[PDB]
Formats: sequence, C-alpha cells, structure tokens
Amino acid sequence: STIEERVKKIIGEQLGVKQEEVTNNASFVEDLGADSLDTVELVMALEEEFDTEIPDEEAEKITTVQAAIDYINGHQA
Amino acid sequence: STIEERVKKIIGEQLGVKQEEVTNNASFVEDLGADSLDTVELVMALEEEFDTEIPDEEAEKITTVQAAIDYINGHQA
Amino acid sequence: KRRVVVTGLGMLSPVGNTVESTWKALLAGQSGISLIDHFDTSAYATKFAGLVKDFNCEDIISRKEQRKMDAFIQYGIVAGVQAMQDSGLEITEENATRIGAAIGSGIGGLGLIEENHTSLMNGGPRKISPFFVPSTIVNMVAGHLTIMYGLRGPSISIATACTSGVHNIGHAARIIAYGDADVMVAGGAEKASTPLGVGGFGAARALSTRNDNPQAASRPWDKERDGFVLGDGAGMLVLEEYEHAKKRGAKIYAELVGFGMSSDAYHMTSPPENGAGAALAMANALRDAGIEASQIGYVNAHGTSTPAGDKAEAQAVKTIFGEAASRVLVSSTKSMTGHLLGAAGAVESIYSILALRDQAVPPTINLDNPDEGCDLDFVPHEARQVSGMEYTLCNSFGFGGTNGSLIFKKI
Amino acid sequence: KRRVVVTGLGMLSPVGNTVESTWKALLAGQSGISLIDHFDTSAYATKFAGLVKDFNCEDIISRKEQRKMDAFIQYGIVAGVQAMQDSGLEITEENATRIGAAIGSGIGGLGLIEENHTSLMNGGPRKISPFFVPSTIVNMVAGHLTIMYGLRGPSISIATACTSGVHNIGHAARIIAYGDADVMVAGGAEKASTPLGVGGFGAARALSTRNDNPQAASRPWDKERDGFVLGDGAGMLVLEEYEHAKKRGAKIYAELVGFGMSSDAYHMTSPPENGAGAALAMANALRDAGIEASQIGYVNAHGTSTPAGDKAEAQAVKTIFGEAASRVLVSSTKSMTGHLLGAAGAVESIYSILALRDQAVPPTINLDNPDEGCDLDFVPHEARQVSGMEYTLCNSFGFGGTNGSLIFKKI
Repeated sequence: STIEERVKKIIGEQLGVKQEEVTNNASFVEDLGADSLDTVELVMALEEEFDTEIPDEEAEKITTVQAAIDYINGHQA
Repeated sequence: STIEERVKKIIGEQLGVKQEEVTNNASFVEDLGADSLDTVELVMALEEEFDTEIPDEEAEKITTVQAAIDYINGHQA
Repeated sequence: KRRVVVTGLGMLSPVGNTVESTWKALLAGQSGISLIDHFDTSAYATKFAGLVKDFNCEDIISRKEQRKMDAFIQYGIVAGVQAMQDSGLEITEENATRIGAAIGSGIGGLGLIEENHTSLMNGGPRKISPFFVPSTIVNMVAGHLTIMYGLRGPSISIATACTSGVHNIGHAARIIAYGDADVMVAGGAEKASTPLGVGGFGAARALSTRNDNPQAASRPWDKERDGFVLGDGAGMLVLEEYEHAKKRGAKIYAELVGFGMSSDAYHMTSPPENGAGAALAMANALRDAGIEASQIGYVNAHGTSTPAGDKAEAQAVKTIFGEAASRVLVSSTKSMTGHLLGAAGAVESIYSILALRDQAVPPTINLDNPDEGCDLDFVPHEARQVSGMEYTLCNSFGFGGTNGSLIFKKI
Repeated sequence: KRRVVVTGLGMLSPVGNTVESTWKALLAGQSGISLIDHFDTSAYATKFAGLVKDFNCEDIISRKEQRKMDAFIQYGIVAGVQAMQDSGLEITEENATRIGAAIGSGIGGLGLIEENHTSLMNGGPRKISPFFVPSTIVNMVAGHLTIMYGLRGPSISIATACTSGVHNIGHAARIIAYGDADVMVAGGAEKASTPLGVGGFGAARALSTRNDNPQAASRPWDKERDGFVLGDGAGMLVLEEYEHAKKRGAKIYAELVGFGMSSDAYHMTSPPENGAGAALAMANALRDAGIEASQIGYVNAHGTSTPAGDKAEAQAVKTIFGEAASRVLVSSTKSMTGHLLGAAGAVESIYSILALRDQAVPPTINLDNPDEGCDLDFVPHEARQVSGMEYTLCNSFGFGGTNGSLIFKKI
C-alpha cells in the first residue's frame, strides 16, 4: 500500500503531525518537534510496521523522512 | 517418588516447617502456623507440583496434611 | 501558625468526570460499578469494577503524549488541570518557586507494565518502549503537572497503598504550614482495573465476586459483604496558605485543620479486632486540629466492604466518639464508587469538603442488613440533609498497614 | 525548635553489606560494578551493574517470608534491622506510638512483577501469587519493619524516583520536628538490576554500555562518560529528636539541620543548562539550616555520569557556592557504587554523615580527564583527609524531575 506512504503515515502518528507536514525533507527534531526518545520510539514503530531490525548504528542515521524512506526502500527484496 | 512424601515435602517448604512436624493429622492453620494467604499459596504449589487443577470449593476443604494427601491420591489414575 | 485552605477541586470518578457531576451522582445514590469489557474476564473470579466512563482527554493531552502515559497518569493530569483551573491561580516567575505538588498512587501504571513486559517476553529488550519507566512510575502525575504549569516548588509523591490520598494531601499541608510553599496541588490517581490488578487482588482473595449483581457488590457493614470492589479515577485539591488565598480573592471551599497518621504494626492476615491503629490516626488528627470528636458532624469512612475491616473500623469510631458515636454521621462512598486505592483518600477528601458546602451527606448504599454491632448511623440508602455542621473527618485505614485522617472545617 | 539527630545507620551496597565495610571500601576507591550473571544478558546493550554480593538474610528473614518479598524489600529490611540494632533503641508499649518510618523506593519490585506477569501470561490469573501485590509495592519495606519492631507512629513512603532517599529522610525529620514522632527509621531500597530494569533504562538510552570495562563505566564529569550505571542496595537512618536521644544516652552521628526541595518544571529530554532546580533545592536547604554555602566543607553530589546532567550539576554548585566553589570538596560515590536510584540519596546521606565523623571524603574514581568547565575539586582518584569540617551537603537531583538536599552538622 506504498512504503513511502506507509513510512509517512507512521512518522505522522508517532510525532503527532498532520500528513501535510510530513515532507520528504523534514527532519524529526528540527521540523516535526521530536525529542531524542521520540526518535527512538519512531524507529521502533518503523521496525514493527515493516518487520525488520534496524541496527543501532544505522538507526542513528535515520534523522529525516527521506532517510527513513530510503532505509526501508533498500531492505526489502 | 511417593505422592505422600511429595505432598509433605511441598507443605514443609511452603510453611517453613521441618519434615518431622508435617504429620498426617497436622492442620495448616492451627498446627503449622499458616495464615489464609499461606493456605492459598500452598494449594497453588500443590497444583504446580502435580500438574492438576484444584477448584475453589475443593481447595477450601484441604485444611490438613491428610486432606491434601487424600485429594492428590484420588485424582491421578 | 500558617493556616491551609482548599481553593480548587478536580476529580474523575466512576460516577462522573467532574467534581460537580460526581457529587450530584453520589448524593443521588448512583452506583458506578459495571462489568469490565476492555479485557477478557472469562478466567477471572471478579469481572467488574468502578470504571471511568467516556474519558476524553484529547483537548488536554495530545495523542502523542497519551502514548507515553499509563491511564492513571492521564486521570491524574486531567483532575489536576481541573483543580488548577478551578483555583484560578496565576503562576508567574515570581511565585513559581512557591507552588508545588504532592500527588501519589498505590499501584501506579500496571497497564503499561504489562504491555512492556509482554513486549519483552515476545521480542526481547529491544521491544521495550523508551518511555516505559516514565510512563508507569507513581510520581509522574506530579512530574507532568509541574511541567505543564511551570511549578518549581517542593514536589513529592507518597505511595502508601490505600492511604496514599490522605497522606499526600496531609503532607502538602505540612509543607505549606512549614513555609516551604504557599500553594500545593495534592491528591492521587489510580487505574488498577487491569489483568494484573484484578488478578492480583483476586489472588489475595480480597475482591467481591458478586458478578451477577455488580452494583450490589460493594456493601460496607452489610451482613452479605464479601470483599471490596476496584475503582478507577483521580482526585486533586489545590491547597493554599490562608493569607495568600485571601489576598488574591480565591474561592475557599474549606480549611484543612487536622492531619493524623499511625501504623497498625500487624499483618492484615491477623485480626484487626478493635481498630487501635485507625483510632490513633483519628485521635492524632483531632489533637492536631485542637477539637473534640463531638464537634465532627460527618465521617467519610474507609468502609471497603470487607468482613473484618468494616467491623474494626466501626470499633475505632466507637472508641474515638464515645457517647457521641450514636449521633455522628458515618458513610462509605465506596459503596458507589468502589475502592480507588491510592486515589480513594483524595476523592473522599473532596466529598468531605463538599459535604460542608452543601450541608448534605452521601449515603452508604446497599446497606440492607447491618451486622450485629454495626449500630452507628451509616446513612443507609439515601443522602442526609444536615445543618450547623462545621467539621468533617476523612479516613483512610490500612487494617494491616498505615492510617491517615484529615479534618476539614467550614469557611 | 525540635532538633533532629541521627542515632543509627544501616546499609547494603555494591561495595559492602554493612555500614563500616561499605565506608572502608569507598574510602579506598573500590568499585562494586561487575557483570550481571543472574539472567542472560546476551540481547541487552548493558550487561553490568552494581550488585549486592553474597547477600544472606536467612538469620533475619525466614525462607518462607523471603518468598513473599521482592529483593528490594529484603535489602530494605536488612538495612533497617542494622539501623535499629545500631541505634540501641528499646521499643515499649509506652513509646511505640512515637516511632515511625519513612522508607521509599523508585521502582519497587520489578523482579516479582516480572515473575507474576510471566505466570499470568503462561497460565492465566489463577497462577498469580496471592502475595503478588504485597511482595512488590514500595511501601512494604516500612510495612515489614513497623510490624517486626511494633512501630505505631506515622509511616509514609515517598516514591520520587532518584530523589526518594533524600525526600524520605527529609520528611522523617519534618515529622519529628513537627511533633508527630520522636523517632523515625528513614531511607530507601532498590533492586532494579532485572530484565525490565536494565532493559527499561536501556530503552531510554540512559545507561552506560561499556561492557568491556564495567568498573570504568561510571565516570562522573569525565569526558568519556556515556550514561549511568545501575546499582542495588539500601540505606537506613534512625532519626531522633535531640532531647530524646540524649536522655537515653544514644550514640549521635550527626544533626540533620537542613532540608530543601524543588522541581525542575522541564522534561529531561530538554537541556538542563544551568541547574536552576538543583540550585534552588540547595538554596532552600541552606536557608532551612540558617548557614551560608561557604560553611559546607563537602558535597556528596548526584553525579550520575551522564553527559548533560553532570555539567548542569557543576553549574548549580558554582551558582550556590560562588567564590567558595573552588574550595569546597565535591565527589560522586556513584563512581564506585553506581546509581542506587531511590536508595541513592539514602546511602549517600550515610556517606555524608560518616565524612563528618572521620574527617575524610570519598573520591570520584575514574575521573581521568574532566570536562572543560568541570574545574571544581571533584576529589579524583583518591580519598581526601580534611579537618575542621562541620557541615556536609547531600544532593539528589532529577535533571528533569524533583530535587532534594540535606545538610548534616557535626556533633
């Protein structure tokens, strides 16, 4: 049902922001009001939704909507 | 390894009394110092040791060592 | 001596989501107990509780922040917000260090402890939420309220099981009277109607099992009583130093004139008998207020609907009130709300305060046949209009734990 | 004004199972941190903690009663028994109502919450132990001690996370000073080194992960610090009204002269910056004691070995001590014991008391390279002999929570 759409949906409900605000270039901390524990909780929600395990060193690089999209992109097939 | 022996062992460790004191005629409350929650915990330990389910109405009749022996006796084969 | 008055009230209860709606339902004798339906109760010996109905905090707590809060934290915040708004207090940089909180709970966040432990058992430690600890510990109601209102004064959280409510209110007043604060938000919150709560109190054989008639299950001092009924909710009071309150033109519900404590020094598996611990807490409260028992018009009892505890409490009242025991009014609002555990003493302080304002006393419903020796006036069935009542007494008794009593005075 | 003195000490810590053995190990700079081995830590980012070694309570708590107690309750009881025996107090029917307890915990019984919930998930509510609730809630240390010694005075249990220890001790003194008691046993107990504890604080990214060198992990104010280290144990003090203590010929370790509290009113996910909340708690303690900061010789810091919190605490000390900040001694015994959470303030009060008795200050070990702007005397590496020291300050800071400070005075 589209991974980009699915990722933005997760980010939107996790950070409590409307879908209009979840742009590809938005950073979780600077743009969508997340704190450092919100970011941890968001990565976990992404892990749960896509049944994947994101290592700690890679999770730390997922700081924007695009990075989350690109990560879930290149870890399926 | 003998159900009578097994029952007395459970009663002894549950109520913190030496095996010499766990006589067939001993009552948990009057003789072995149990309170009403100790008796609940003791019946549960008997359920766990013999992999059986003791209903509430029958558990209330297990007040002495002999009653516990007789109950586990007539609920195996 | 710095006097302490009540300037704001907030409440969520099984019979109402505001102070006034709860108070009206209680005076009408309405039961808040109903069958649980938010988890499967098939294997549970007790299938009902006093639940907060139609709870909606979305205008106060965003859905993002709700996910970081067990239900009891959400209740406590909403009740605290009600109390702060009712007080009309304006917090500034100048007075922020003089305003604090004393808010507790008996069990805390059982719901989210279950959820995170289930996650741990199914997926290992990487499935535990980062908010697990702050979403569950008892001091987090005060934590969130102090941040929401910018409070910098003394903040504590007393967790003394069923007497947490009175202890937090009483020690909020001590802090004010000592001079460490001018205002304190105090109370308690509880949400124990969870698989671990109902199963845990049910494992201890402490709950009523009258699943066929849940609204008749809580019957303090009735011969057919068979254990207490769980209830959820929160009560919050805004306590204020008297001169501070008058200077700003606050509304003043009552004065808190007495606070007493004691310990039973016996396990609850041992016979309560005469209620000596409960009597000592009441006696200390009377001494602290400098009044005699005969001046108390109404006692909001503990009255949990437990066989031995209800009788021992009746003996404690007889001991303290002596000749006046036949005249004093006693009632248990737990007959309608169930036992709110750590929040019980908080909502019941509110009931004792509003009894002074309205000169009306809520009833003990379901008291169809009192026990032999339970010959006090328990206000059965129907609320009682009174006049000239100037002092009320609010009790929380552990009967195998700690005890607390508060005395409130009119105007 | 009723003065409050310390007449008994009891302690279990990662570096010793008595007061004197713990104190000797700390003065020698000994670390109590080691690899966890009581559960499989393979999936845990943090694999070590400060554990109580070779704990043996069989002479105090029968095996029957141990099964009804989470580990933190067992620690608290043993430390409390040590304190009562050290005080030499004789409890009678005449004085029993004048002796109480103020004993808390930050997390309570995580171990037995896990065990009972596992039982629930595998077998349903009939597998929950009847002792589940009394084996886990935080007020049960006070509950068991009041029953063991027949105490009937005021009993409370403050659960304010990492400041529970100082809050319980401070309010035990308030209760005595107010006149509600003449003696109080006060302190805290903690055992959070469980799958839910390590995983829960690890989920919040708050723990050090230096699994390769656990004894070097706790390094307050060191540039290489990376979070706090969990510790287990309990500290108990017997507080007594001064004239009561002298009349019975008690040993008197110190006088408790000051107690201050505050709230931060900010989430911990927000920058601590200047430590204004910690400074307010210290300032209130100084005002309460009626002394200036320049009279404090030693500060037992909070010093958890967290990046932002250690720096904010250093700013709070600079704010309070001003010109005297360069001269005052500051140290974190958490460098050796780890963070005992709700018991931290209790064992650290004991360290502050014994520093006055022995005129020696324990070090901050592992402080190899202090941060830029962490230029105070942190007593690195080795204990410091002192002379003429008359006042010590014991701090517990929430940095996103509540704050508490106690001031002790020699003789």
